[PDB]
Amino acid sequence: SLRYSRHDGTSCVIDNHHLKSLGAVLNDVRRKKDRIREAEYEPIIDIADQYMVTEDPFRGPGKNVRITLFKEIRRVHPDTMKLVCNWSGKEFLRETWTRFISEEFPITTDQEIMDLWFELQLRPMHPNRCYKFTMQYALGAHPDYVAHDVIRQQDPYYVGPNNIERINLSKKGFAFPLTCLQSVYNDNFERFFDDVLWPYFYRPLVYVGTTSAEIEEIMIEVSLLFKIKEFAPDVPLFTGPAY
Amino acid sequence: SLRYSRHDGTSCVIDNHHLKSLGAVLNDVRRKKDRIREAEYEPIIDIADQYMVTEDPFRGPGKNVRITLFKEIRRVHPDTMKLVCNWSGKEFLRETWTRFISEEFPITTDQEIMDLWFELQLRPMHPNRCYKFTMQYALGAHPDYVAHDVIRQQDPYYVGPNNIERINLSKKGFAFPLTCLQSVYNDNFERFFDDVLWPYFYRPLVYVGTTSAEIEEIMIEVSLLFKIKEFAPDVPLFTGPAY
Amino acid sequence: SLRYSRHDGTSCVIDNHHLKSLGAVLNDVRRKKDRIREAEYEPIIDIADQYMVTEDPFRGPGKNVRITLFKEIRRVHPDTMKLVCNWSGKEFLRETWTRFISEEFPITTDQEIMDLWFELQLRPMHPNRCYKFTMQYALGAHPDYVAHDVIRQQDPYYVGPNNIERINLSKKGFAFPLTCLQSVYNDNFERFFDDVLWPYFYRPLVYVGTTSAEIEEIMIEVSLLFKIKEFAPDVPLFTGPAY
Amino acid sequence: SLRYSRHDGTSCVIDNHHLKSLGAVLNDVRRKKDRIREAEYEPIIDIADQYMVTEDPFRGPGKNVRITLFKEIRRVHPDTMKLVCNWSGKEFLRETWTRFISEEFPITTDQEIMDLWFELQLRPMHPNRCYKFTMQYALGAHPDYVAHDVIRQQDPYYVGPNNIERINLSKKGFAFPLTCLQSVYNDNFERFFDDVLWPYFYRPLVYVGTTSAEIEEIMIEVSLLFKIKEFAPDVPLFTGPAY
Amino acid sequence: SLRYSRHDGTSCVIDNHHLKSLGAVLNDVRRKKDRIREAEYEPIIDIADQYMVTEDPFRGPGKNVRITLFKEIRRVHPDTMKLVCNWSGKEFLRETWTRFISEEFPITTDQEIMDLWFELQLRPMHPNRCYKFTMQYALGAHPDYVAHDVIRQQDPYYVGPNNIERINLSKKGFAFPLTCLQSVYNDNFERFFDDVLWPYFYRPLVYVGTTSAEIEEIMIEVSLLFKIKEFAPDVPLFTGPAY
Amino acid sequence: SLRYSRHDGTSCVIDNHHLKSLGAVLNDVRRKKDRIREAEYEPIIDIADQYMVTEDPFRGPGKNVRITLFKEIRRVHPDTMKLVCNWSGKEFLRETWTRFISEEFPITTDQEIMDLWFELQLRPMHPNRCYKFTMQYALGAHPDYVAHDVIRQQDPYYVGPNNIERINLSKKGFAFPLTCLQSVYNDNFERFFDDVLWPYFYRPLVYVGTTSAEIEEIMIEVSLLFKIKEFAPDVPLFTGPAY
Amino acid sequence: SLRYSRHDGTSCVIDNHHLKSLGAVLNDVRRKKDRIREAEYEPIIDIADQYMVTEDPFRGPGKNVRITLFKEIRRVHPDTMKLVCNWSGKEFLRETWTRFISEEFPITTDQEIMDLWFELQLRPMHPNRCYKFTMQYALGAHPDYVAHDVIRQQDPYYVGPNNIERINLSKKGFAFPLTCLQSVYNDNFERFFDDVLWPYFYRPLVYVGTTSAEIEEIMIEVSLLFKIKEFAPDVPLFTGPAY
Amino acid sequence: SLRYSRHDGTSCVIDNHHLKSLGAVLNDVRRKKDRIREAEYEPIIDIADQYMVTEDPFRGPGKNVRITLFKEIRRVHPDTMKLVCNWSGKEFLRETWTRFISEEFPITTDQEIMDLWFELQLRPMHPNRCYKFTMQYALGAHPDYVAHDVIRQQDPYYVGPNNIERINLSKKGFAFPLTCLQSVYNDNFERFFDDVLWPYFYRPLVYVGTTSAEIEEIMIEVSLLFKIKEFAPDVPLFTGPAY
Repeated sequence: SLRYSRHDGTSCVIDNHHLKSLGAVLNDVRRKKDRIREAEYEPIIDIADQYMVTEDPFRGPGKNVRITLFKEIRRVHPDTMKLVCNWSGKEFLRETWTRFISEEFPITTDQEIMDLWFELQLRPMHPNRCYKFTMQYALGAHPDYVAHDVIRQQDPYYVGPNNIERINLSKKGFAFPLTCLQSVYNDNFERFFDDVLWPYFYRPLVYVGTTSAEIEEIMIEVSLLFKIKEFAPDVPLFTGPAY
Repeated sequence: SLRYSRHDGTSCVIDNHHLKSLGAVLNDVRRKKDRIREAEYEPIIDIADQYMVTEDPFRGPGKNVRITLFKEIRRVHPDTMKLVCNWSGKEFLRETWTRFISEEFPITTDQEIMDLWFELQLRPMHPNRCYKFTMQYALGAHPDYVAHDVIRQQDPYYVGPNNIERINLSKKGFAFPLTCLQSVYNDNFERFFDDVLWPYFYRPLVYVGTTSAEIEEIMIEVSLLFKIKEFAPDVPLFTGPAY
Repeated sequence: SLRYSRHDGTSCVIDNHHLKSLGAVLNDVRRKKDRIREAEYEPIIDIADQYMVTEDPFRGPGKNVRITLFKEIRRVHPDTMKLVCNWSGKEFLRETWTRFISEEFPITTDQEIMDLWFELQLRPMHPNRCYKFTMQYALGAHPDYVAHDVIRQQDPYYVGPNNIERINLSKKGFAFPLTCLQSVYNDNFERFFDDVLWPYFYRPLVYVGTTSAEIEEIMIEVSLLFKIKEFAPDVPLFTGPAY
Repeated sequence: SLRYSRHDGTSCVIDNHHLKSLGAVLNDVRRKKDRIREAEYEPIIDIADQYMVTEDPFRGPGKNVRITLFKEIRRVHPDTMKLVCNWSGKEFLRETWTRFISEEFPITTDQEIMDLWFELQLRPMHPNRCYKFTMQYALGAHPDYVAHDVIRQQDPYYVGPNNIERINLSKKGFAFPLTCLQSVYNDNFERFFDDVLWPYFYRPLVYVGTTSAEIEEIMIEVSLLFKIKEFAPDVPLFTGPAY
Repeated sequence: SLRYSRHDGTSCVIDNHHLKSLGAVLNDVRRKKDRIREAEYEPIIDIADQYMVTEDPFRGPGKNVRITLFKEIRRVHPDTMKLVCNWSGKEFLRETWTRFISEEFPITTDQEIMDLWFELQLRPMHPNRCYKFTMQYALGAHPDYVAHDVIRQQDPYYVGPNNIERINLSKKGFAFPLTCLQSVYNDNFERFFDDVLWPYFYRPLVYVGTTSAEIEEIMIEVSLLFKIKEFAPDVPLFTGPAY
Repeated sequence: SLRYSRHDGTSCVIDNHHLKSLGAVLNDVRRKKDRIREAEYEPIIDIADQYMVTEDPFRGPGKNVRITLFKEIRRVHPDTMKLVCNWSGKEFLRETWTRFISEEFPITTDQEIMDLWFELQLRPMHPNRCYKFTMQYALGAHPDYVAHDVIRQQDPYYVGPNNIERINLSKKGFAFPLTCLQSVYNDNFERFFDDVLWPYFYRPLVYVGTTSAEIEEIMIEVSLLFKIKEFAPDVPLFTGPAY
Repeated sequence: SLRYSRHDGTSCVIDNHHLKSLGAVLNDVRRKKDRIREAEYEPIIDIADQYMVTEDPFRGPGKNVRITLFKEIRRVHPDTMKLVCNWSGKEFLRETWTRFISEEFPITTDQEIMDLWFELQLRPMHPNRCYKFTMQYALGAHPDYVAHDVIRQQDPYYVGPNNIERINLSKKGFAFPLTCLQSVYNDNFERFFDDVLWPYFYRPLVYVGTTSAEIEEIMIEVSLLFKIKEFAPDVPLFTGPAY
Repeated sequence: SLRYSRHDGTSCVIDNHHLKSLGAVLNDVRRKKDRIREAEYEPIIDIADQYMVTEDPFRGPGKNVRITLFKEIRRVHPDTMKLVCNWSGKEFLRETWTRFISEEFPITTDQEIMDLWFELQLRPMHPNRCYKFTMQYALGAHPDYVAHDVIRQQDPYYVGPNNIERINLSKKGFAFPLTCLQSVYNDNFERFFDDVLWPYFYRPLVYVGTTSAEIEEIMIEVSLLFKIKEFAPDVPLFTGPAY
């Protein structure tokens, strides 16, 4: 924005006397003002600094890897929600492992998956409508429990302003293809699945509805968002043999 | 600040008639004003009260015990970060246990460690520089994984305004010398280490860099910060024998 | 007005960390602000506190007893005032004593008359007029001095905004039916009148006019307003015999 | 406060040309502004100057002489008031005369007592309470009238913000040890008492209560405050013989 | 000021449709605004209306009659005050009676003296000085008490902003030439003086000083200001014989 | 709103001195302020008063008589408009005359129809939609010209904020059942129709559309709104015979 | 402007109590406010007081003597400037000396010419035009150098807002008829010219143009403005012989 | 002033999530605001930067050496000015050379006198006066011209706000003891005086007066203020012999 930075004005010397730009001097007076004011607000900011806010995970540290999974259209009656996905725990693990590993290999750097998120992105399929989205979910159940395809709305999560909701899938329940800080090793889905303690228990069961008083047609995009921190050494890549 | 509290002014009685300080009365009128305004803002505050902020852990409940561990100087190239510590899990446990227990004994009260934090405090070693600090970390890896001494910066954590970063070391991974609410018992490092399930896996591997476009020389102080709540009974300490 | 008092918001604890309502915290910051401001105004209020205002006698201490005396209509020419009352001192004393004592007995508590006021309450007898009221008075004269029924206006008292004027009748000149703090005794008008030193000298002679440039028809209500302080003991009233 | 008074800036002369400090000139422009504003507010101040306020007697003319009399603790039930003092008129006169004359002699200058005040100063005897004080009084009664020790609250005086109430004791009723502008003469209590017309009638009977809904314990300090104007000649005091 | 009163704008009719001046309509909208604001301030004004101010006696009811008495120059040392007048009570009564009656006769209307004021008006006798005036007074003393010509300043009255001070001389102490509401009768000074109970006791003894740190030369004008209410009947004055 | 009108505060008289409520006096000062401001804005309002606005016909002079005619549902494609009515001039005249005369008789007072309006009132038939209405019209055509049932939108009238549009039907083209100021006479439709010069030419042909990008279902209410001024004499209605 | 100076309001004394005008007291509170503000701005003014501005020579010290020389009309094409004067150095000296000495004699006081200015005053010769003036000049050249009558505009001086430009003619180059502080002596042009070292070199060559995009007709007034300081003794002028 | 610099607040990491102080974040939002504002004011500052102000010579570059010369009291009539100094040119040169050289030797560094100022510092000799100072001067005259001791005021210089005036004495007229950048050489007054071309012509003749309408007594301090720039090499001073 600023096109002079804060280097407005100049100085010169005439018969030993120093002259300085008038606008520069008026800025110095205004800046002294502004800072008498910052000194008066400092004790107020100290009361506010008793508390803290959380940095947005997707604008904050680590990189974002969006592994889109599928798209789906649902028509949802007012005051109800429709089920988005009904996979078994095994089918959820197969999609998690296969889609991430196929998209990311070759994984050429040491890295760690910080977090795994279930991302629900929603959009209207008609123009000139006014309503917002709602969501409800569960993450585990008996493997012979089959979720109802449609439920009534009861104290749901209200989807945020950009019509995206992201649900953290904790490493406590959900298995990650890269556990800690590591290099990749030779791996395959059967190895991965065998080493999961409860493969059939954990699976996201997610419902979507609206705040509309009429039926609305919704386009849904479902993704898994991986937050990743890489440890790339500050070294060259050479064609072999090196040196 | 206020040197009359809110007890400005006085009253007196002359021929049955009550007189009151003019400034006191003007304050009563201004205070009625101010409160007609607080009643107009109440519904607005109710929308804000749908949400909550988190109290700063180090200004909030529990006491702070800073067990400083070591100091170190690093010279860091632009867009890179240098490794601060490379201990094995055993060496990290030995420093954790030995430095806390040696500093704190005698532990004369029942107490609980609420949280253990890794504290990185940073300062410039040259004057007249302008830049900020960055950080990256991992908490676990294969015990024969040795971390790169220098990495490239990729979506790092930006260190906060006072140049301190504090990383929570969860009781899920890291072993505490005082587990729950307890008295101390006879203990030693070999007892402690034996009872840790994965002593060689968990260890903080922490990197520091800057936002500078030149190399900068940084002084680092590394500490473990223990948050502790004590349960001291409301009773006298007597010289023996009591009574 | 305020429906949460100042108890907006709440707190809760999650993994040792304390959360507090956002609106509550923003109020704490605004309240710190407001008080940095009250500390800056304190020296100003101290200059104002060199002076004092008088509490309104009729909204202030003591109770009000309005002994209405009579009503009267007067039609008043512009720039003139008409006489409201022309009693002798004896007739004024007879109305004062008889109307107060008849209205108030039984006087069952120890009490003192703080002040006696002559109250002139005025109202227009036509709608869609715009003007204000004026007043003039005297409190004593030769007993064979008969007041002019109509006078010209000359530097009058301007009646206050609610069209009531109240003139203090000092105990220095006017005789009260209850002198000091006392119980009632057996009494009668002839006893009272005999003990007044100058019964025929003191009598309110009160004139009313307007600021109108046309003749106006005015309804007048004249009352005596007694300000009284009671000393009722904190004790039961029992049916006899007690206990 | 101001550390340059209003003498900020300076002037100098260069080749016949006069230079003046920029901040001084900007102040001259701001002061011209401010005064165009005072000229616009003058007609408004003229409407306010139709009325007057009273100077605080204790911050205003004459000196204050606080003759403290006694201290007392009272425990007061809600909606009631307890009697502070129950002296006869003689005992009140003995304390007035004896305490003032003993405290003030030698009275070495011509002087006049402007006013005599009864001062009630009140303080809580418990912390963490919130309430205000109330007062009621009478100044005269039959000498065989003994005041109730406790009364119910009925339209009391509300004590001012600094928890002091001061009641004027008029020279009309209460006898002063120094009547007019005078030198002292030889005097004694029996001379003083004999020359009082109604020694047994006038005595302050003062009650204190609170606005609390619980019983409160109150510490009371009672004083007589004399306002005095002295006429000290502008002359030396010499050791005798003079000159 | 306003040259259209509040009758700005007009209306006209075109094809049944009513047109109105745009500025008039914008005033109606602004006036609706202003009054939503007066309704919001009404409860605040109700807190202020617990108290009252006193109308300036000299701008308020009754007419002013300034009987100037004398002029005098005094040179006053810093921190001192010089005596303005030293009359006996008789000489003060002779000037009061003679100067008022000579100035006012013929007194052709029924009237009452509301108040008698001692007026001290002060002015500097040098230009380019900056200081304010002070005052002290007594109203009675032993007739063989002669006031000190110069006293030290001790908690004086500070003279008001227009350099005039006016001291009320109560009818309690000072004798008025017209007592109550009356016509004049034949009278003379010897009649008046004989009927005064204490002619030699009451006399104003008034001192003037400054807030200057140097000697200042002051011109003093002393007056008696009579506040008078007249009762002139609304009748013609005819040349005799009438009708 | 205001519960004291502008009669806040009061006045009283104490020892000749006039006291007035403090809030009343502060209002007088604020009102002087406000009016110094109205005098400063007067020249600005005079520039605005060069122009005029038109009073809303339906909130302004004359009474409203809404003769509702019919209801209709239309489903309208985006960027198009559908025809609301397609009557011949005769059928429009028959509905105008018959519906007004049947609704209004007995017409017991002298009166005049000021204006006749075609009123189109529109409402959505689905919730949670966002769009506005548009309109287009013609008032005359060849009698064998049949209007297109659907047209494309081209610079339409945008319907006002409350979704009502009212089109004036001038007496120049459209025949009114009551011409001038008159009493009713015996009349019938055939008399009325015969006296219309061009009965088949003038007829409202009105189209409705939206600003939506999807098809919308609209409920339409069509009315004729008569603006009428009555001349009712200020006289009694008596049962016959009168007197 | 202010018609009470700052002496608004007054004071008076009633029963020892001091009353003061309400508007005066509100001014004292506002003035305390204003000065808490001047104390807060003082450090800001101190930053501004690092710099200085120059007093306008013609509104500042010394008196102005405008020796008008000639008038001239020029018609100037856009982006060009026309020569105002083309005198030799001798002719410029003859006009300088002759016009000043003829206008000013008798020079009856000791005085010094502080500065000599060349004044160019410009005005349009047509109404309803909008443009500003420009100027360019030289002060010396070879005596056989004849200036171009018309030049193109190239980075000119923009004439100030009142259409006057004043060019200082330094005593370094231009000869003054009064050198230092002196009395006049007998003198003549030939004496003056002989004592000038370089009479033919220094001469003002001044051009005028506009910022118009059309030809403009300009009236020019050229003057020499002398700034003079006089040393008139504080003594009488007597008719001879004195005393 | 600011006690946290701009390092308010901190950061910490909990389960990969970054927390930051709330007050720090609110400052970041306010600082973004403030700078959107600085970008909006930049084009305005560019218009102001067409012009320049002069740095105060005495707060600016070079050091100040105040060689006080003498003190003097003058009593000055209104509208007049009195002569402060009347030295010949030789006596002025003797004081200039002798007082500077005696005060400054040993002059141990290479240096240059930038400017020589005549400093007039003025103070009142009475308190409680209000007026400002004026000045007039000349710098040269015939050596047998003796200045009038008192002159009338005519367009004087108004002394600046701190009652100091400083007149630049140009190197063009006045001889400096150190001409250019130099070391000192052996020198004496007779050498200095001989090398001055016009020793008897140049001498400051300075007058002081006031804006008072009365005579005022003024204390005057006269100084010569030398502005000096030194060229001290960055080298040690050793005791001899060095090394």
